[PDB]
Amino acid sequence: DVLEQDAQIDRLINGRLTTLNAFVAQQLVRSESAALSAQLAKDKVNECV
Amino acid sequence: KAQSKRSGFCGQGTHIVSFVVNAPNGLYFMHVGYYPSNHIEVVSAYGLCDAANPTNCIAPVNGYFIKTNNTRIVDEWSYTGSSFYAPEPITSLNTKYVA
Amino acid sequence: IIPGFGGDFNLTLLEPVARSAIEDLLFDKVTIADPGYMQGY
Amino acid sequence: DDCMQQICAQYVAGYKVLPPLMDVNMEAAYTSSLLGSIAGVGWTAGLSSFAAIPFAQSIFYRLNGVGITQQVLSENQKLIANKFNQALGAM
Amino acid sequence: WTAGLSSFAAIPFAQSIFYRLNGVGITQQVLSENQKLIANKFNQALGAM
Amino acid sequence: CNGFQKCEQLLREYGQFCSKINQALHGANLRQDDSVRNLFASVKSSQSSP
Amino acid sequence: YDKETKTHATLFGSVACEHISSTMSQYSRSTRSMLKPV
Amino acid sequence: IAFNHPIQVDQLNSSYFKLSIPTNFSFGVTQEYIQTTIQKVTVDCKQYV
Repeated sequence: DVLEQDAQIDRLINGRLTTLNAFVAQQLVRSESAALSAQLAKDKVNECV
Repeated sequence: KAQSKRSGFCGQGTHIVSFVVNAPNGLYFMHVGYYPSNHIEVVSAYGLCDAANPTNCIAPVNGYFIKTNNTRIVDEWSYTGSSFYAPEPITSLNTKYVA
Repeated sequence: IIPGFGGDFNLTLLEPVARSAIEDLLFDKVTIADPGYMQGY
Repeated sequence: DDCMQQICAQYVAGYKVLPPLMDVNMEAAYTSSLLGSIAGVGWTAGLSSFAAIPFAQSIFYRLNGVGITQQVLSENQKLIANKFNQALGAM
Repeated sequence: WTAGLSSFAAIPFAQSIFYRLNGVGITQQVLSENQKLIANKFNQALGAM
Repeated sequence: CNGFQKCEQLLREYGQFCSKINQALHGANLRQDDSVRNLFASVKSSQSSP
Repeated sequence: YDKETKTHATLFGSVACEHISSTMSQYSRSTRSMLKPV
Repeated sequence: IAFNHPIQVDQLNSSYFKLSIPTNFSFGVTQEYIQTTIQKVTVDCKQYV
């Protein structure tokens, strides 16, 4: 039935979308930490190697 | 506040001087560096051994290009040197050189 | 700060009279999206 | 194809892993060039000149000057390379 | 001049530039004298930016 | 969606969020590439010996 | 607040120096309108 | 495909060593930004909502 299918599909849609948002936020955090680590590695190369 | 001899700090070439101005939400830096831009390969040697207590260090920079034991700085071909570069170490291998 | 700050070295960092030439150049070049200061009302 | 011959990237979730932007050969070229420049770059010359000296000489000069060890001690006593090689192998 | 904070030399800018070149630059003081086109190259860099 | 046209329609209701997600990931990946390029440009910068 | 003195000064908005007036009839704040010029 | 190649200097087995030496100054370069602070914003709740 379309009336009940819309509600079910809507709740699935909202759930998947919010997990996807969480994934994006986590990726941004990890990316910034990795950029800082890259700066540190650049320093280590320049004055240890 | 100083040039110094760093590595990964003031980037892009041998740091000479640096300036700062204000910019939206932070500071804008302008580092001035030194760049070689033409490189020629010259044979050089380590030190000299004349007779007694005569060992000579290469200089603050290696220099010691071939011709007249003449020592050289980082830029250009060798120029006449008068102890203004070479102090006096102990000997090393390949005598008549500190090689 | 002297107008002749550098003998043969030329500096555009001198203030024009206070917001040196480079400083105001990069304040103009950037898209200042908030002129609403002091007059936003 | 490797998902044909049986990876969730292609199979279900749209997710794709992007390539690294550098193949392994280019990265290896970078690190190999750095290894080649090790001995010479650390020789007293700032960064504007390169002195192509053997690796052993570079090791001796770092130990002789930066470490306060007299030159006679370095001379009397090569085969110090044995200890260096032991450390490298242990790694 | 010397990184030590406690003093002020108050030398002109050209002198400071030549001292910087003499030590970290490793260019002979005589080489700094050789061709003070150095000012021209400095000015070219500043104008380029 | 599993590719069903019905979920596609119900999602076209929401279609701006997918744009935001894709744009955020694309930007992060661009920043990663610039970081790698910068680091390696600061690695070699030299003369070397064979 | 100026806690040590305990006096209070009512700074207005970055550009609120012509229309606003002390205890103005026009401006009805969400608060009981009891309030708290260079 | 293209790869930037570093200058190659040969290594001499004899007591002499080969030395690559610069002949030019070429001063100046563009430089990075540090972004020390961010905009200060206050939100009036009970008015926003």
